[PDB]
Amino acid sequence: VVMTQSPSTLSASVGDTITITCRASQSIETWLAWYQQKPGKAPKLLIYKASTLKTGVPSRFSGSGSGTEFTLTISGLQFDDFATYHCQHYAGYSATFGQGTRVEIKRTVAAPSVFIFPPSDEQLKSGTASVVCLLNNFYPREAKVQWKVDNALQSGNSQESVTEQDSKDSTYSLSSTLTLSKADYEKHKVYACEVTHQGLSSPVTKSFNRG
Amino acid sequence: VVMTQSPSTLSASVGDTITITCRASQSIETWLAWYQQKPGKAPKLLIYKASTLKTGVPSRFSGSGSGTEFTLTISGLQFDDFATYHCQHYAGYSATFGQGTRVEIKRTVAAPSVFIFPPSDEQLKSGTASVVCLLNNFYPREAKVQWKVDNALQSGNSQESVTEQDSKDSTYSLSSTLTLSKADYEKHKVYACEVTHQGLSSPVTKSFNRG
Amino acid sequence: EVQLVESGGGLVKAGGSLILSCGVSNFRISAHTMNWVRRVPGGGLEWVASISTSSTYRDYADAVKGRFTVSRDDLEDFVYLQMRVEDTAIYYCARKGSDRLDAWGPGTVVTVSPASTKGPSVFPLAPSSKSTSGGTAALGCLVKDYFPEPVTVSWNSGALTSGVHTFPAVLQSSGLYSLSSVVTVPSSSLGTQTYICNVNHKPSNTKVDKKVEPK
Amino acid sequence: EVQLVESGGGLVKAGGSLILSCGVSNFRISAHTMNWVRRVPGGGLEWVASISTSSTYRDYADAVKGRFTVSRDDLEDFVYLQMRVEDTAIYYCARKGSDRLDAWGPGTVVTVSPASTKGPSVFPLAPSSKSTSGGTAALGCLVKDYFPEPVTVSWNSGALTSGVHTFPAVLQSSGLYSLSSVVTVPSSSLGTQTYICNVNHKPSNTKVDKKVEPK
Repeated sequence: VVMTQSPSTLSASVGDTITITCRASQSIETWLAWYQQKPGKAPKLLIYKASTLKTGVPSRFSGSGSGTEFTLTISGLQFDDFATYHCQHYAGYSATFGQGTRVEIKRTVAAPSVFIFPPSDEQLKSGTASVVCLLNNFYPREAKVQWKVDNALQSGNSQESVTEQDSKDSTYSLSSTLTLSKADYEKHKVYACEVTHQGLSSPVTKSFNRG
Repeated sequence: VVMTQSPSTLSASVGDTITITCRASQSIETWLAWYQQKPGKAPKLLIYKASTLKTGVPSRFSGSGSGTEFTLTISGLQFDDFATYHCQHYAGYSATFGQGTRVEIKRTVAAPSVFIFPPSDEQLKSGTASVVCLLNNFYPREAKVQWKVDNALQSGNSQESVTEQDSKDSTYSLSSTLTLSKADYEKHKVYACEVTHQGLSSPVTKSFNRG
Repeated sequence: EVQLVESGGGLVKAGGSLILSCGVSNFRISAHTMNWVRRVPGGGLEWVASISTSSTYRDYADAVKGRFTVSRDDLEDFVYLQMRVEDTAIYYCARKGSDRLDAWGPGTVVTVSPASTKGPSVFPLAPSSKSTSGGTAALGCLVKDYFPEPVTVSWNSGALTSGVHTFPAVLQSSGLYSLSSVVTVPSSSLGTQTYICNVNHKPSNTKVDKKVEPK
Repeated sequence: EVQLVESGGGLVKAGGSLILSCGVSNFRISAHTMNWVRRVPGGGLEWVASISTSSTYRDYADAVKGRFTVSRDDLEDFVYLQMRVEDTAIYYCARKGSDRLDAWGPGTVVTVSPASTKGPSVFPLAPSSKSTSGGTAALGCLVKDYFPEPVTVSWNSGALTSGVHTFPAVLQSSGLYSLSSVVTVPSSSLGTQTYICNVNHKPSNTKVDKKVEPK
């Protein structure tokens, strides 16, 4: 039994009426449940048995369908609602989820303003160097960061961190930390940071000659 | 219910007849059990109910007593037997042990031959310096190691490692590792290592002027 | 031959929880009362707990009564314990009884490092020295190697909120935390104003302000 | 209000085991079938397991069938799971059912760093180069930051066993291992014996010889 949700990222505004489709690989009658999750919280059960509303959840939501085709409907989007939505086929003893549907505040394709910082020397002093790379106020969320030290492509020594839609511009901001010791850092001269994104017509690079 | 063993360190030779006393703070009838443990192995049940021998354990052992006084007896010590011995009051639902009795191969008071190594520069190169301190071939086991960098008394940045009675001289050897970064190490000139022991009439120090 | 085996041990921090489990071989624990025991660095041994047949009982030692919890699985045959500097020990799952009415596991290492809390280090991500034109520059405060969460980052103490993006903390392969806190302001106000990041760490009671001025 | 809560999470290494436990509030799990669920970095959710009422059943997902094991305590109300890079997730203990015949915990973080093995670093604990007279000197090979045990230490490959003391490995507050391997030989053979320490690390297939010598 395979559930698949569409779309992967649904964009809409405040007050909108939107909908998500979930589809089972086989006939699942009306055994399907819906879940709101906000990042880091527990997910929250909204809808069960294809169309029975869980008590405690506002009227502006509604589900439907049967067989292999289902459909959830938020009617009138609120800020309280910008989150991710999970479909569930819950059986007697096992279950299976879709890949989820993230609902964001739609805005215009704005590319990442790419900056690069080097490691200071109150930290280059202690035995480490932390090479940072910031993607300021971009949309949509998909963005690719690929480190380049003396022009070799790095892999797995960089860690990321994406903000949520800034409360003002609905843009995202990303942060990609390249950790090295103070001894694999002072081995190579150039430190290149290369950003690919929907608003750039090409990959944006930002580097520094050590010292 | 408090169990207390005596002595804490029983010294004896090969073929000896020795004995350990365990004492309950209150009358425990004959509900008491004895345990051999070898370092890192599972401990092993020898004797139960003050004097009933566990099947699988050789004749040369025997227990006794009742009330609050008990006594175990190995008769004819073998090399297979140099280890640690636990007394247990096992109840219906709870239990209590003594603090154990370690049985070593007795020899003469030989003090620790104290050496000190500095950190090399194939490692002083990478961002760390490991300052070592060895107590070569000493007895008995009790020995005190207290680091002194530019003469301040260190505490909790030193890790130790004690060998078992070397198969030849029944002496112990100790190893006490002082881990610092390559940035708190090159801050201080002198690195003092100070050993207190039963065969030294006073505390033995071994240091190095950095570089 | 009769066997037991322990799994779930490693490095815990102070106050910590970590869970231990006991699998056995060739026997059925159902009719047993099982017991966990720890050996302390003193070499001395320590019954931590005991759970009865049918789980009619669970008895704890006093230095652990309330942070700890044993449970038994009479069907797949597993026993468990839920969870201080002094808790540092090798933990042995044990079965009481006799050949008539004694059997031990190899033990697993459990250590608890002393610090419940570690303040964070504040370093200045200096603006880009290429700067000019009357353009955008970006600066910041890289808040590294704290635990536990949280780390609130506020700028100049409540007055520069615009264009600020306090990034999500990341768990290093070290286990300590790490958050980047950035702000877009004019490449033209890099010199007059000054930028002060107030990283307040409530768990370790640590407050480190850190000036963000150029290289 | 109905509650559940997870405990036992942190940093695991590849192949690893770690155990999770589920405490609840205000309800009785006995008549429930409970389920653990993990969320992947893809944001997508993943049922890991389910244990039925009376434990009549334990159903696992396929990518975890055999490394994992769930158990329930219908008396003190606790559920548990025994235990790959891909296992990295936030794990949620869950209760299936309804108000007629739905309730979740906050989750705990579980990550599995990719390396099962890490070779050891071999550095020379030098005697001295000023040496001479006719006394004892001591040298060695400090074998640092490996895992897992073991680390067999040899000297010259099988021929200098006399006066050799390979110290027990110690678990750094980092979790990587560390053993000192020393040998007493003449202060007079420091110049001609050369001293070669063969540190063979069988888990990571690492063999590093290292020359021990006076700086």
